[PDB]
Amino acid sequence: QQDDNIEAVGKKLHEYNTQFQEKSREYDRLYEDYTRTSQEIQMKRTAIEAFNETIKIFEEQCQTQERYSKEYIEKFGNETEIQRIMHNYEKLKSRISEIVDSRRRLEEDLKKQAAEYREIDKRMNSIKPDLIQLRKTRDQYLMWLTQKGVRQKKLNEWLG
Amino acid sequence: NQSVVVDFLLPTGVYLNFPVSRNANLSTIKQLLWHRAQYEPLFHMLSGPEAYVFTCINQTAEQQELEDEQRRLCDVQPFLPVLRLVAREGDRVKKLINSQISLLIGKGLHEFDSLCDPEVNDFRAKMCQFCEEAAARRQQLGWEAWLQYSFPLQLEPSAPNRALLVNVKFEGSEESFTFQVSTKDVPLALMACALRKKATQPEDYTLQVNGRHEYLYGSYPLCQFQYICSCLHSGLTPHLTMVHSSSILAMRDEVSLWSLEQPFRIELIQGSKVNADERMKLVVQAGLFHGNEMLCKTVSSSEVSVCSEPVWKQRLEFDINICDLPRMARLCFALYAVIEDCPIAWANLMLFDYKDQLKTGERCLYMWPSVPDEKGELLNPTGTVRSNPNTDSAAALLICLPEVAPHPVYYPALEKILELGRHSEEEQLQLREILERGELYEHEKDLVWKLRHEVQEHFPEALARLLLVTKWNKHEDVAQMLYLLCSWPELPVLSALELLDFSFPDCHVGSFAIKSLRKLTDDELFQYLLQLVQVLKYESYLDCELTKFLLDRALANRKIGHFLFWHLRSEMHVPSVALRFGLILEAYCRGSTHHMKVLMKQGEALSKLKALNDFVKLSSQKTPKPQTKELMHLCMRQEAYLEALSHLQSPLDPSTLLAEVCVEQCTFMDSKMKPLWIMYSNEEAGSGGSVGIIFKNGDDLRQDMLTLQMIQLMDVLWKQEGLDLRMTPYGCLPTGDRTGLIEVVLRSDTIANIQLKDALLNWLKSKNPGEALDRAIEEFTLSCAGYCVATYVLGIGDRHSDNIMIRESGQLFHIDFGHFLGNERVPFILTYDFVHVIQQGKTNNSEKFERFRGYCERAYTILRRHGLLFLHLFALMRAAGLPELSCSKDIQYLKDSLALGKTEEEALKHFRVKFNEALRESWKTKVNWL
Ligand SMILES: O=C(C1CC1)N1CCC[C@]12C(=O)Nc1ccc(-c3ccc4nccnc4c3)cc12
Repeated sequence: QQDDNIEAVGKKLHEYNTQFQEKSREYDRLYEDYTRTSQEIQMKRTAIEAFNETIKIFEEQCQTQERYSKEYIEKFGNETEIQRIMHNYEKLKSRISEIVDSRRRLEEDLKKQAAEYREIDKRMNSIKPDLIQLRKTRDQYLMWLTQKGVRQKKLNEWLG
Repeated sequence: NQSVVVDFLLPTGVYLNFPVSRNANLSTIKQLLWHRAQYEPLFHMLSGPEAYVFTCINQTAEQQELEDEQRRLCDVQPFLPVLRLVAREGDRVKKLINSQISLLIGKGLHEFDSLCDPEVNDFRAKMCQFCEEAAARRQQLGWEAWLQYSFPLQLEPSAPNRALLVNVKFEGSEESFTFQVSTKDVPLALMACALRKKATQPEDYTLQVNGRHEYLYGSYPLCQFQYICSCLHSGLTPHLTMVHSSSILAMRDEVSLWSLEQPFRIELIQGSKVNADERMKLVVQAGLFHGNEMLCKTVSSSEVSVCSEPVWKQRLEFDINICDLPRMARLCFALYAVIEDCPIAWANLMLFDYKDQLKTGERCLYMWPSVPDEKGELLNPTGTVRSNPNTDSAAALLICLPEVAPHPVYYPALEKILELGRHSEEEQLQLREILERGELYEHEKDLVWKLRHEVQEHFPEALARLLLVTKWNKHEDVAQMLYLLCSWPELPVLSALELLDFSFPDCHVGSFAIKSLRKLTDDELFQYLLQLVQVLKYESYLDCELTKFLLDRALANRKIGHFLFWHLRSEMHVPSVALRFGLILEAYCRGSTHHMKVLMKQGEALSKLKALNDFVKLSSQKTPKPQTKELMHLCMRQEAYLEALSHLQSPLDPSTLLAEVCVEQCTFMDSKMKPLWIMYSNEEAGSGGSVGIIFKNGDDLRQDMLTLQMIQLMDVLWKQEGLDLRMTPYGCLPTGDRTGLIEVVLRSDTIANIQLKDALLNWLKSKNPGEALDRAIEEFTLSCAGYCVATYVLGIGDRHSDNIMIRESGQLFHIDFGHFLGNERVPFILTYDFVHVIQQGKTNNSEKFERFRGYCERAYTILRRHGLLFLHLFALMRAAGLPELSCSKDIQYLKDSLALGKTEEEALKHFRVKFNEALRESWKTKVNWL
């Protein structure tokens, strides 16, 4: 109406428990990487903000240089002061490009590490069913042996 | 190497690029810049060096005006070596604090603005104003009040009439006065005596425990002060300093909702950046919640095919009307992957926003990934409401709340709830039975609900039982329940602690709980500060009562604010609380400018110690210890390092000054994480002249803190009823991501080390020669009892000679609490070699051994009386998500350890049996050795 031997079920309890512990350690390693990667991506995103803010002040300096130079530089017979002012301004422009280049390099790392993040989470989500099935199976075999009246000390040695 | 090339941007538009030393302070860099700028165009246009301030981009991505020019470029740590000259203009005070808060709390303030979130905007506005007012108000009042704020009294839990001698001096004077006064003399009388002795008026002084910020004042006798009590006990002479009021001023100075009967519904639209098995299909299981309770049955989406951007465009309709939704209604999602089961991720959402408005329109939820736990539940109603801050990489569910009404609708005000909730021998027996003697059964629930007016009258303490029986899916039942709650009598602290649990989400319950916690003394609030911070993770909104309450106590007590800062700061790495904790730290900081300076100093010490430990970690694997040690000394001796690590208040105790690093006495321990062992000097008297800290990096210290907090609580509860078991509740403070500090107990060694038969007994003879030994055996006896009961009750196994320590005083104490709550029952444990020392080396010494048995038994008896307090505190710590404190079973372990389901005598009889068996087990263990 209401729908194998102990040593054999005890052997499979030991196996399934060992498989479960192993699959837990695996998942745990991935959750370190997931957490570590989340902290690195966040740090890279703030470092990108730090680049943007660094470039913003360089572009204000350019604006300052062009406004402040012009209203002064009409004083021409010193063609000498003028070339010094311009070369200095070319030197500033040249340095923005280095900073822009560095910001772009970091944007590429983050693009790569964003993809690593998504793989870890993918590999995490293909391990969960195994892990959960392996826990529920382990628990089914415990429940069976406890019902059969197997002593806690025999169960203990199969869980180790 | 030393030098770094620095870009200098001048206000004329001119740009210089020259090298400077990393170690050079910004004042030194101004001079070199001016010296080189004079050989560059438009120099003559510039004002003087002192007319400009350097601006950089710091590590938190914010612009920082560097007003303190005595700071090394390497300390300033700008993003790229770029310095801009700007005017000293506008509110320099506002600009300096805003910059310091960002560096101090870890998170930059700009990251709050970037959210474009009114709820964040209103929290910052309201809470910063409130903290600034409290701090302005604080600046007015008189040095005494400010001394009560800055350095509150350290008293023995009293809050013997002997007499003893006390060394006293004055501020800025080598000469001193020794003289006898009574154990029961109030501190003013000590002041008057040294005033007359100076001459041969006195209320404009205070007494400073010197080499320390521990002050003696107010209406309390000398023996109730911890410094005195400690000094009396050791037989050492206290050393004080008279300090004049003016020297303390020196420090101070520098449509209706119930009309909408249409059922509640959402449009599930799309998923986003999903990462899953191509072969499988994706499901979104959805459910409504209030605390733990389902408000109605769950509803599911159709099985769409697995892809990054799954599309449903579905409608989900719930077995509940809009008019029924309680204030703290919580829509809870989980993305599942199925064949033809895998929890992917989850996200919860409050249905009413922070201003009480029912939410309408598109909402985009950035999900948290699901963890497989034992419970294996479908949804995660206990989870945070805050969106995942990883908004670029993280999965997300786009959904649409429908436009339910032409005018926008709010949850009704209190007056409209009182209106609806106003109008409504034999049965006493069934209620009495049910309440008096934890989960009720639905037959009981409708009785309690019927006799709810009787519960308020005769069982006020049963409010918690009554709140759960309430049907929060029915607005009539909610209105009736809240009507009672507004007239409910004040419950004691113990009851109010229970109401802060996640089972009680309603704001009127939290409000009522906080009303009943407002009677906590600062001492008692300190004992529960760790649990009250974790409970913030269950909060729905940012502006909540428990946050206002904690900021009130932090602004009124500097010690409370110190430990509030560090409990929040040490979780700023944790995405789910970073935003919430960040805003509280900003508000705290704005009401605490003085302590900001102390915490800045402490933050840089820790930053240097992280860098230092990372050097030592590497070297350990490269080379043997003596030369790694000498390389650590070289690295510490560097100007920047040494200054950062010197002259700071201890994070472990702000009243303790870590003054001078003792480099040759500094080392690290052979543990996995190579924790640094830093030694310090001070202007203290004797034993406290030298102090030490362990900086640990790589382990979780949270387990040890909780354990030590609970041993500290036990010690207070014991001391409160006139039993001192000579415990050593050393400081433990998480400061950061898998980082914190441990207070070194000096003049202590591990039992393994001392055992290199009567090896402990000898070690005590050599440390307590002649007539001191009887004390040292009593210290050992009393402490052994305390740690025997403590480790039993908390379920702390793996206790061995490598993790148990003796103080030269004789006191036993434990360290490295890895495990607790069994993680099978840990038996009560007697060690033969400790029984040996207790018995005074004798095989048989019944007289003594019975005294030890009573200490253990009295101790176990006092904890059972306060066992509900332990349960409630442990219940709230489930919020922290420690592995070993996850669930009802972990809580259950304490009920069984303390045997709270048994009468006092029955409990004491069971304890005795366990005692006796542990004694018989004591022999059988020791018999097996070589
Ligand atoms: O290893 C060292 C030297 C490298 C630093 N030492 C120096 C004294 C004895 C010894 C030692 O040999 N093993 C060891 C283990 C623990 C502590 C110890 C001492 C005090 C505490 N206080 C609170 C919390 N934990 C503590 C731990 C102290 C030592």
